[PDB]
Amino acid sequence: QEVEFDIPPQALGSALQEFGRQADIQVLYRPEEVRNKRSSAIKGKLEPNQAITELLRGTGASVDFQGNAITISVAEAADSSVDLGATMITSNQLGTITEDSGSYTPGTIATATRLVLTPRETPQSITVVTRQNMDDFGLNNIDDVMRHTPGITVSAYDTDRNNYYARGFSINNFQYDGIPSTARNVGYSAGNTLSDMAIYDRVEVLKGATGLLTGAGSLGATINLIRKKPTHEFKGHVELGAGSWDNYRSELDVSGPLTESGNVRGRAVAAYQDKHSFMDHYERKTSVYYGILEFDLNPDTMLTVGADYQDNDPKGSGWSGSFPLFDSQGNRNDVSRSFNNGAKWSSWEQYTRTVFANLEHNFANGWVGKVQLDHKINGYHAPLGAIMGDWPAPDNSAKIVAQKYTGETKSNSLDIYLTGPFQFLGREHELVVGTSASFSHWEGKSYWNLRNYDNTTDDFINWDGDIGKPDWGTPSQYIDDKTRQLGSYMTARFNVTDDLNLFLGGRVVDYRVTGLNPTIRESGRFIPYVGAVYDLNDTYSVYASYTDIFMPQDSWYRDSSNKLLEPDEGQNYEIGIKGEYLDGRLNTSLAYFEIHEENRAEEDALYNSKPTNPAITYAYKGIKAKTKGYEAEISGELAPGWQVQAGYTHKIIRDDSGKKVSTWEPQDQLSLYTSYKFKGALDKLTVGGGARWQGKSWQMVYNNPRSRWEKFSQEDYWLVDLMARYQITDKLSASVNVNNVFDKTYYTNIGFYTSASYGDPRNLMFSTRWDF
Ligand SMILES: CCCCCCCCOCCOCCOCCOCCOCCO
Ligand SMILES: CCCCCCCCOCCOCCOCCOCCOCCO
Repeated sequence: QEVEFDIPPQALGSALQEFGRQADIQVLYRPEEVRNKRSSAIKGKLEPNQAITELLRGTGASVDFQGNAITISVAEAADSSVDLGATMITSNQLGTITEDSGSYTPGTIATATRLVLTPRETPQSITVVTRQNMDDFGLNNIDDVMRHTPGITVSAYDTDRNNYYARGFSINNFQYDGIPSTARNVGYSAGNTLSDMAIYDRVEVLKGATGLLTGAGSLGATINLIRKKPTHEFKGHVELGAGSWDNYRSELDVSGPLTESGNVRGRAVAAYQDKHSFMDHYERKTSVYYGILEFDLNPDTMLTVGADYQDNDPKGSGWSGSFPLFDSQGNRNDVSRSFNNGAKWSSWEQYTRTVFANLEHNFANGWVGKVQLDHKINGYHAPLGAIMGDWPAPDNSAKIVAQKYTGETKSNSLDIYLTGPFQFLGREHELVVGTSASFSHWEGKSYWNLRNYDNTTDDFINWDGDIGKPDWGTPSQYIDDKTRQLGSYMTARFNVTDDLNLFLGGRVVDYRVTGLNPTIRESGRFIPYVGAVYDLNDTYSVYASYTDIFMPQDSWYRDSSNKLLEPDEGQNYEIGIKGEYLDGRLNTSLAYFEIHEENRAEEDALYNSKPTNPAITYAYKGIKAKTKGYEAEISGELAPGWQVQAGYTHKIIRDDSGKKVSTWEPQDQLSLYTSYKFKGALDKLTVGGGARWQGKSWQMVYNNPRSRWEKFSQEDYWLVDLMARYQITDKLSASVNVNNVFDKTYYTNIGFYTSASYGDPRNLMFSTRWDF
């Protein structure tokens, strides 16, 4: 609806940028088409379709309305063939906002090269979970989004950390509004597995090898979380939710201009959740606050500052899985799904807070530049106590391990980039040149020297977490890790012919880790980027890419001779076809991909079987591995009210000897979610469901009381979801979510420290949302 506008007659470029701004809309236009053109003047309360048409009066330009984006074009009488991937300047650097798009498919995205492109133009597997997806299925946190993400397998470490795989690999790359965090290990990484969705517009996942913007990082995927932004019109909501096992969620989200002119603007959100669980004596309080302010210094420079906060506060935390696989004499334990090996008082609370500033400037060039400053904190307070070992013993006793770790990581980021169009051989291309620096400092205390503790409980079968807390004694250890990343990067997208676009670039990287371990240094590392996209129809394009990444190894991954291994490196090879239907409203993709890892840390059994250097008691050995596989996906509008997101992925990852690895990631998986909105007398009703299936998965785990290895399998299984919403009122709606409808009982962890974990049993959630 109607928006306050005031854009005077200027260069068509500026006008278009000032429009997207004033209108909360992404505006895409071709540099060589708006050169030397004038916007006509607009002033007052206007409907955005009426406002853009006025603005373009005189320009000979056409508008394509596409949801939260408009593309502008300048039809010629000549027009002699069609450039679908023509170089196009964008007004929102991060992409198309997904909020209010009614869609499960995204618009534009800069996840791959910091160039704003569409899924179809991106020569890499890119899946997005959109704001409407999160809304409809109740995905209230990053674990929820991941479970619903095509390609992704979420498995458990314990009640407060999950693991995400793509393509053979745990994901350990996270970004916020396009800024990587340090996630070397779980000290730096507190809370990453727990981000509440209340403050995000979408989560965008780039799959393969993502060196080019992540820098040093894991193989497999990057998870990029995009924050909600302030708006030009006043709008907010309150949401209230109630579910299986005294799960109560509430949520406030307010957005608007804070001055008559609306040249300062703001958005605020808060959300609180207190929940018990199907797991006995586990409970979790979670708190999030987010505030962001936008100042327009003038028509082409905007200062933004903002801050976020999240506290994740549990009781009944476990260290590793929900119960021990084998008992004292080495039979397998049968236990209720409610069983929780955590102690009542045990807690792995994880907290995160960010303060950030950015500055963005439109050069007349058609170029835009942007500096991003960040102060981030990932903190933790972890007195963990939990039943551990081959228990029960024949008399039903068992033994608790208890250890305390507290600590904090402070991170500072500088990121600066320049992006813009340019002409080479009578045709238009774009460039990004950026440089980055991060310093992060992990500090901590460990307590493992317990003073006068009795770690035995006399009743395994009826365990309850009702065991005393120990005297933790004095600290055992103080941590001091310093990581310093420096990056410089460049990607050109050449529009070679009307059907061929060529990506050429890379990143140079300097990585230093300092402190209590010996110094880890990589200098002048080059991370190539080669990509092409070739158009075949108005509908389909093929693409190929070659992408890369490395991660200097952790300090403990040393060899025979006590030298650290060379960095864990991989290259992703990918060939593919993507399809685009209904003016971008529906996307499809089919891809073939191959990952070549070199220097993967491997144990080194012959040495470890009787070490010879007391300096490395547990040596590694750097080896090779290959992931081969393919993936299919679709997302968007099937028919007017009808939305899907579905994927199919196949993988086998082997190491050079031939043996299967990440065998707990299934070799085959499939996701489909969908909702439908009736038209007619039922137009206030939205219906929906979904299903996730995966094949066989296994672990090899060591039965230590019987001195043999065992194979633990999880037979293929489906999970089904259902969902419905009714818009009772222009302002008020009611929803219900049923998850795991057939109550399928399954495992999300087998073998992590010789333990296992169930997945959620059937669970409901009721909600009301109220929009002011
Ligand atoms: C260096 C640290 C800086 C921290 C910055 C934190 C920013 C927190 O501020 C929150 C601002 O939110 C603005 C919320 O928008 C509300 C707009 O509605 C106002 C009422 O409506 C007026 C008439 O329409
Ligand atoms: C072991 C768990 C088995 C439970 C299975 C139950 C499945 C039944 O689900 C159907 C629920 O329908 C109940 C209808 O309730 C209406 C929801 O309205 C929302 C409240 O409105 C808020 C008003 O402001």
